[PDB]
Amino acid sequence: SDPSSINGGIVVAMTGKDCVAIACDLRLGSQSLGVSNKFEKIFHYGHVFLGITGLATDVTTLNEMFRYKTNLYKLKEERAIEPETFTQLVSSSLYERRFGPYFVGPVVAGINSKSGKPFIAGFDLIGCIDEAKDFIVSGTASDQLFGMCESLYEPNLEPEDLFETISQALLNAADRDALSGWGAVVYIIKKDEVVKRYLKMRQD
Amino acid sequence: GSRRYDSRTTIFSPEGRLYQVEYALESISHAGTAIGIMASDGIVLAAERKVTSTLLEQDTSTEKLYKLNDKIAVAVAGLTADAEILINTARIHAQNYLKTYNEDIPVEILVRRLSDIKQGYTQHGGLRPFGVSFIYAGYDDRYGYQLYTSNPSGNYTGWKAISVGANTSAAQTLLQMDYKDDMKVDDAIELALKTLSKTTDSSALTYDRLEFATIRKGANDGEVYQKIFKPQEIKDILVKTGIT
Amino acid sequence: TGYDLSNSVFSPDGRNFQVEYAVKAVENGTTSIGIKCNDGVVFAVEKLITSKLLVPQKNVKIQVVDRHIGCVYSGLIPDGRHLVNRGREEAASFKKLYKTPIPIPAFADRLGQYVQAHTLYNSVRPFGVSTIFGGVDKNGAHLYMLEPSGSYWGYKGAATGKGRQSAKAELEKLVDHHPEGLSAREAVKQAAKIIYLAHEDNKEKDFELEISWCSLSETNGLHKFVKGDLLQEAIDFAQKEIN
Amino acid sequence: GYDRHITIFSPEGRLYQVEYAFKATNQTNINSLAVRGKDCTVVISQKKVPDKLLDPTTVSYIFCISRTIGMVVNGPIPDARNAALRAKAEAAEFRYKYGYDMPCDVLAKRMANLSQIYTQRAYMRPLGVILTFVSVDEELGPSIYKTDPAGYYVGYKATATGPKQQEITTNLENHFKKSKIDHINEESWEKVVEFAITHMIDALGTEFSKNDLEVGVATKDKFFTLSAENIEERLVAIAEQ
Amino acid sequence: NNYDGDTVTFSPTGRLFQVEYALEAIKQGSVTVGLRSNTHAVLVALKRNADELSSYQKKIIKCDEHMGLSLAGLAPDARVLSNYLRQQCNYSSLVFNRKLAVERAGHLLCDKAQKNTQSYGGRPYGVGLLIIGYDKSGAHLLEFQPSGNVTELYGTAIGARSQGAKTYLERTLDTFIKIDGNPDELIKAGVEAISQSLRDESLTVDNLSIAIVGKDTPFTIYDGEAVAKYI
Amino acid sequence: TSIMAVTFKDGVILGADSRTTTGAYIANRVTDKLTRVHDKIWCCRSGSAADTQAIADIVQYHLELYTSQYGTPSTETAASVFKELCYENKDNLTAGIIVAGYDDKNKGEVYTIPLGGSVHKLPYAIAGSGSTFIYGYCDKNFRENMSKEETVDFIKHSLSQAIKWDGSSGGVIRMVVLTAAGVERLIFYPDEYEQL
Amino acid sequence: MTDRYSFSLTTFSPSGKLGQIDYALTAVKQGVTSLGIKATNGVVIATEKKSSSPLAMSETLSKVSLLTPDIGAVYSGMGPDYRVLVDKSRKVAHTSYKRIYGEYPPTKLLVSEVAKIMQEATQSGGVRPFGVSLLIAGHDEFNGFSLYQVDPSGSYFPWKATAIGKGSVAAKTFLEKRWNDELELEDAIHIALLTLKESVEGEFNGDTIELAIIGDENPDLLGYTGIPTDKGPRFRKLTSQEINDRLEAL
Amino acid sequence: MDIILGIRVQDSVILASSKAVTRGISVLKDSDDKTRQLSPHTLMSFAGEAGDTVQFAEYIQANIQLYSIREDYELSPQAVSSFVRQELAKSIRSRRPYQVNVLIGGYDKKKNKPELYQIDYLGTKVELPYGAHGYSGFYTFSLLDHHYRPDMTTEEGLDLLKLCVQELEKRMPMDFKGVIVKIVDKDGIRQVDDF
Amino acid sequence: TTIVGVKFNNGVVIAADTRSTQGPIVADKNCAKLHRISPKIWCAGAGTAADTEAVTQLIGSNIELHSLYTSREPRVVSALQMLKQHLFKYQGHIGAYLIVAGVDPTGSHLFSIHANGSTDVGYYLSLGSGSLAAMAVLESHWKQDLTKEEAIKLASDAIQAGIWNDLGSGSNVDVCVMEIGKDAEYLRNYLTPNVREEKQKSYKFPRGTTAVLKESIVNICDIQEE
Ligand SMILES: [Cl-]
Ligand SMILES: [Cl-]
Ligand SMILES: [Mg+2]
Ligand SMILES: [Mg+2]
Ligand SMILES: [Mg+2]
Ligand SMILES: [Mg+2]
Ligand SMILES: [Mg+2]
Repeated sequence: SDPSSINGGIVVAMTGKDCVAIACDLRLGSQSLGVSNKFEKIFHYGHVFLGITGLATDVTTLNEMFRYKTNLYKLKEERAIEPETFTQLVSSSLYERRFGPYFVGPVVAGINSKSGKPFIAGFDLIGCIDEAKDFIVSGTASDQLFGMCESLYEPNLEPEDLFETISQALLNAADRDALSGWGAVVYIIKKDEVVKRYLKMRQD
Repeated sequence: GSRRYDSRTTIFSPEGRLYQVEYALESISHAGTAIGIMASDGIVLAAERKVTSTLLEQDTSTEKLYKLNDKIAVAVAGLTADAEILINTARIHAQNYLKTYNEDIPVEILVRRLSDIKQGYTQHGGLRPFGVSFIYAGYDDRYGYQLYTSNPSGNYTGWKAISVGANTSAAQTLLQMDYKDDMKVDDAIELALKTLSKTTDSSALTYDRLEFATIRKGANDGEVYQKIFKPQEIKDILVKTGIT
Repeated sequence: TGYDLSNSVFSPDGRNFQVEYAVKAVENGTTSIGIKCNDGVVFAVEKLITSKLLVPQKNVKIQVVDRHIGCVYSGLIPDGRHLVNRGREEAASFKKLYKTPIPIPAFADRLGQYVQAHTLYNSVRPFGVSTIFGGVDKNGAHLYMLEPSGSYWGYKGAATGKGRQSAKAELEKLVDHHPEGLSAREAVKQAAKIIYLAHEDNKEKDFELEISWCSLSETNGLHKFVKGDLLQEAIDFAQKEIN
Repeated sequence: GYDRHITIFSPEGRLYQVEYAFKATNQTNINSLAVRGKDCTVVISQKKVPDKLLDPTTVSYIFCISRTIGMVVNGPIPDARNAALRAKAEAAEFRYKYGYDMPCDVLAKRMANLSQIYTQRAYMRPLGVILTFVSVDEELGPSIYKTDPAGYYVGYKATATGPKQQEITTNLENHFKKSKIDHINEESWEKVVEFAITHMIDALGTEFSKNDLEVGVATKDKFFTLSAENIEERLVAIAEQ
Repeated sequence: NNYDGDTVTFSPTGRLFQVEYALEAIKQGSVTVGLRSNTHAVLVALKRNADELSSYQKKIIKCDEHMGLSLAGLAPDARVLSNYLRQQCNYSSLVFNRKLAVERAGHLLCDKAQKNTQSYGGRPYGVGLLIIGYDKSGAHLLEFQPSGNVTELYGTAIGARSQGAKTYLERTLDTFIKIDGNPDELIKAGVEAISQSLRDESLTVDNLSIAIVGKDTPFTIYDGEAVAKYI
Repeated sequence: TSIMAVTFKDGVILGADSRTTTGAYIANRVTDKLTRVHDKIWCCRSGSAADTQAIADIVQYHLELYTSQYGTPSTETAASVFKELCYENKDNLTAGIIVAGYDDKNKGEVYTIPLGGSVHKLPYAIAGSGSTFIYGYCDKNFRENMSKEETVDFIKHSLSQAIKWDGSSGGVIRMVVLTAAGVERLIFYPDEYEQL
Repeated sequence: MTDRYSFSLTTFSPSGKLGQIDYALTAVKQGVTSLGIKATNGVVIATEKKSSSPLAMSETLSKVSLLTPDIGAVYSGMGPDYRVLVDKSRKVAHTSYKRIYGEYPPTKLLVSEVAKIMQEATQSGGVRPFGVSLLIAGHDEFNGFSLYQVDPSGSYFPWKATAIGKGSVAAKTFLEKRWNDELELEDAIHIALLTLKESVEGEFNGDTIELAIIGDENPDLLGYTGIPTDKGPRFRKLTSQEINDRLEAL
Repeated sequence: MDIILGIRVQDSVILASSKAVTRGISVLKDSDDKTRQLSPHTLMSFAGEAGDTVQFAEYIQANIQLYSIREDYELSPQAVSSFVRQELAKSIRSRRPYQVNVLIGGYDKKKNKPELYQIDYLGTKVELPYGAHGYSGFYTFSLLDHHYRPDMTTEEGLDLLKLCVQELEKRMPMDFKGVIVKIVDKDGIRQVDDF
Repeated sequence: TTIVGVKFNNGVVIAADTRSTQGPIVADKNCAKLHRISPKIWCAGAGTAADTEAVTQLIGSNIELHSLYTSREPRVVSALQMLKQHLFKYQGHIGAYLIVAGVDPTGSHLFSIHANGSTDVGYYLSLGSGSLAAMAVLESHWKQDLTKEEAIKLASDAIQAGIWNDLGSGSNVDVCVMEIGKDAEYLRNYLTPNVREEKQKSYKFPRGTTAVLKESIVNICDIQEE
């Protein structure tokens, strides 16, 4: 009945030293029934990464919408959109549906190509921006993720240390949520290389 | 009332011609020449900017060659402002198609859409037509490399090599003389620049009076790359082909 | 040239010829007048008897707006009726929102703006009428005259139509000979005389006199038609003066 | 030659309908003048009542737009009242939306923008009027802003409009060349009105009775017009020195 | 001349030529006569055929139980205007339980015709109407012109050669106004009136159309052998 | 809310408490409920604060535009504009407004516009939650053609009792006096009116 | 009523000319000279304040207008047409950009929006083209400093330096001789003042010349402190005194 | 309607759909074909609210046929499924949404691959080796999870499908009157007339 | 949320806490609740956080255009009038409760506005879940003719009362001071009385702790030449 917990799923993002990380589970369900273990919730438009939790039809719709908009942006601006600019675009786009909203919990992650500064941001379903220095969480196990991140996180982690921290944050949070899991992906993002890692986890 | 001042932009002549379309084509015949040449391994777009100045900021300037998406580009001949209206509409259509089908728009479908918009202005609304002719250079996985042209009437046709703008009669004869089916992009680059060099109304063809682009599968492996040439790159290809 | 073929076009003079041509239709119409008296206004109009078959006293020309305003006009009669219909809508909406009946100066501008609006576009024709109107409000009596251009002013006396020059001269005498003012009953008598005198420009056919009035003392500030004995008394007074 | 009938460009880049609207401006054969004091802005205009049947109290080309803003018009009265009604509506709406009184210069700009639209849109004709707006603005002080059929507007130290505007303008120019200040250095508005009338008499070469003039005065928080008897008191003071 | 291209243009003398041309269509139309007493009102209309195989174009239209008109000019325009009258008569009865006064019906027709004379794109109506009726103030006769001018009369005629009938009614005025409580004699006067407008042709059984409304008489139209009595 | 308007010999006086509550919390203890819609036409507001402010702002706009065209509006005209807004939008409004004004021709006038959007011209009017407790007192103590000082005392005593019994009323007693002489604001503090 | 002019008033003639656009350009030619010069660390735009009367206060007539904190505009041609374009340009910078991306548009895209508005007055029903040419100078993070010209047709071109209006032909020749890619902002201002003097007949001082620059961020003109990333507008209009100071070093 | 199943094997997609149409108290029909051919190599089965199912399916069919004629080209299964998803995603925020769940079985002639897409009435799309709608997955997925192989033949797919239908017939309370089974491969669409 | 506004001698000060919550969970520990409408008109928002941000930015945008149109610095009464008419039109559905403060050519101003569109004038105001705790402090220590230093002290003390006593409020105090004839000074994290203590343990993992199935490079670059 609650649109934000029909399909399930989680996204978490973290900042490190000259790097950011964004991660998600792979489950799509119809309440108790597991439907897909390959439903990735992280997308990218150039060097800007967007994770989206919530109602799966809206997750897909918004990805297509932001691909649409960032493509036109690039043609007109003659450059790739930056994380700070894209964050405002997500906020604007969500708030335009103020009284008929997309039931989603978006998360932006990326590095500004000019300043080199790591950036992350979170949103509620209606466009309010949470621009945290440390970490952003979203989904049906957001409480669990807040608990994991608050204890596991420390600032200025190197890319390969950040990977372990965010992976363990996701995995253990997902294992305490019925509607999250069935696989996981972690993106480690540096200024001009991005590595994608699929994690091994319990399949119940 | 208002009828008195109505030019009636959408009427036939006694001979069955559309006055405004014919006069818009006359306008386009004074625009800088644009040429498209299709090869087996890519497409070339070459175009002449109109009598420029030394104070014009060329490296940030665009009047001839425009990107519609990653796979399709256009060369413009006519009113630049009119062209940009249509270009933005075409860019949106491409993205609408991509959102709907999750596949890049086939070149002809885009061309037909823009051409239908042009057609509408000749049949209803009582507005003047767009004084623009396009050369469309594009690639899709159905027909591969494709060249099209459209004009103010909304009529479009496919080509191996084609010119629009000024001196198209002379340009088309020169292209018809030297074009061959097994031609390659590097050969087509030379033909395009040689044709412009002979048909130009200027004293000599230099880098600052040109816009140049290539669509190649010279993109690493199974994909297509668009290359809008920089002023220095146009200067180099002019030396390479032995025009300057 | 060609500046006179379309409404709202300025000629090289700065003139709107279509409005000036509308005035010609007004000048072609029958004579109508208005007299401002001590506590009200009197309206009178010449009605040409084209034939014996016209039913006497039936084709009423003067029109009431709300309950306190009278309107009379010369020129194209249908255009005048259209203007009065608009006036009645304006007066109704004013009273609906503000409760009080529309003041005469307020009403004057409503008609003025509407007539002026028909000189702004080539998709409409100017009004072929000059309208004399007025009545009593909280500030007293008011008499106005409104032209095809939308121009209007307040008047002591007003006249329009074919015999306007004759009428104006008669009105000017009354203004000079009565600086203290004219009574409502005197104004009715004088209005009858002036229409009879102005009928010399329309002497071919005979006519029917029609008079109305609004007066604070005589009609309680309401618009009423002059009927029966009072009308006959005015006709007699008028006939006596022309002989 | 339909480029002379509607507001489109002639081959010379001119708009003839706008030019002819400027000519309609002088159809009333009335001259107006506006000057600024220390605490006030005064506007005077000739009053001509050529018909004895007219009620002279209703013959006016000065309008009270808002409590603070006054407007004098040079041109035919139908177009004048059209502009007056609109200006009143705009000033009232402004106060409702933005919570403060519409400034004189802002109203002038707004009416100028509306006029500009008539010069670009074919279905609308220009109004054959020149609008002089006056007030004592709460930020800018005494203010004179004038609008014309071209959609042009600008602030003035002083201004004049009508058939004989040039004579009045040169007269005013010569005075401000002497004084070297942007206003009439006077405390009371009564004396600023006396200055305005005196310099119109000098420029036009004509004498005025109380019924030959029309006067508007703007002070802090109100604009008002003078009665014939208020003007008479002004004329008496002028004659007595 | 240069000022007759549309209804939105005054001539230099202040004339509206499109309205005058619409008036001309009435003059080409077949003659119809209207006249009344104090108890009854009568319409008499000469119907026009296309040829000997054709029917005779109907001229009289009923608007209500107490009101109706006759036409001269463009017949489709009469249908539009009579339909409008039917609606207005009907609105009055349904909303106010009140039969629409004949004078008020004239005012409504005037205003409807006027809007077509002051606006661009439209055209004036090309028909003249004679409206008869019996209401709370007795019998009435109206003459409608597409200029908007509506006039209350004792008697009148419109159409081709209507001047002959109009002069006759002007002579007979004092006689026919007194024909009270005698419908047949009032119709006779109308048939004699319309006879002053005939040339070459005479009133036959499918040529003549008569209508009557009165004190205790609903608006009824007589055609065919019902008018043989008056031939 | 306790509000009232009372006509007297020289014109009319409006009175009001200053308490605005959200449930049992006093969100504003120094509210100004006496509202100017024209120079000498004011109103007292009760009901939804959002609604009565919105209405009053629209009326002030209407009377400002009226004044520019037709000169000073009557108090009856102002009441009519209030009524038009309240009656036509009765389904979406919770507003009880008392309109008071001074003309030179009509002198002091009071109109009350209750929830439904009806209008009632009265010698004096009381409204708001606190008014219930002073119907008896006001009826017994009101006289026509009182002096300024008597009318101030009548309103002060009346609103004192309304404040005493109604929890939704309190703070200071504000008053606005409307006469030919002009507009005068008065304020009375708890230590004054509580000992009455 | 209703706007019954739903047809184009600008149409192609047999020779292929769009008459109304040509005539609009003729109106621009009659207009007072304005110019723009781009330096390495800024852009300057300048024009003459041709006062219609000495009683007029020409400081109340702004020929050089701020569009965004980092973009300014000047014109030649019809003043009223310019004024309404400035209003539309300021609004479109918000509605079609700032309310979407939370930042002001880059110069080229704002120019594009203004150009679109001018193009539409060339094709839409019942309107004439705008009788102005605009020079728009601006700065943005990724494109740096830029200068654009926009014509009545809606066509726009980027310039290193240029002039429009009355004496543009002579002024452009003057600019060609003086411009190089190593100019500092003060050098460009100096050249601007030299170029503008040739087309000015009468008085030549800070009160008769309007001049603005796009240069360094002005934290003193921001109006608030506390946000490190907000450093103030790059657009700055030079004062009458600032112009006169540079006219002594002329 | 009720049970719709899909399984993508080596070289084909197999769709099984129940035959029963029940209007409350009575089973009105026992031979209903809950499927529409969208193009020569694309089949769509459907289940949901009465009326809306067929209305939606035929609307999609009409649109894909129109595209095929205009371009003289058959859209890929992926492209068709994206078009269908957008229609349903549009529909879910309409005045009255289509209450229709679909399976799209297609053979991509360009890639020479079978493809199965599952889309519910919200516009939730997933590409799967095997899928279902309603309660069908609750009974059958444990069997499919166990036996499924990506290199299965069409015959092995039909045998695994039979085991799924048998388990449905055993444990489901409703009598769905068997299933119609259709195969989509490189040669097009055909119906297995004995099942 | 706790937000306050306090008038003083030559201007006005507004303050706010920095905690934003979904239900009982703290979403952001250092939230910025002081929003800029124009350079010298600032406001603080309570209620629906997206609405307080959106309505601020919309009116702020229109205020900027109005300022350019009129060649005048924006007024607080203009912001107030535009805000209330927008909020009233939406009948409380836009859940923005704001304290609006600023300086302009008219002087210094302090208003509150509720989501239904009702407005208030005052020398001291508080809004949000911690408004009762804040108003208790304001009612105990406010006086007429406060200095700048006294008003900043009072405002931040009122926010502290909310921080410590209201569960909906916490973390830091943000302040913005708007003085007549001066630049508005935004004091982000003016007080920081809630820094987390050092943890007992480091939870940095040994590298290779997490099990990985696959690795791959993600192409973020555009299609390459040659
Ligand atoms: Cl505007
Ligand atoms: Cl009550
Ligand atoms: Mg789990
Ligand atoms: Mg499980
Ligand atoms: Mg025009
Ligand atoms: Mg109490
Ligand atoms: Mg409400």
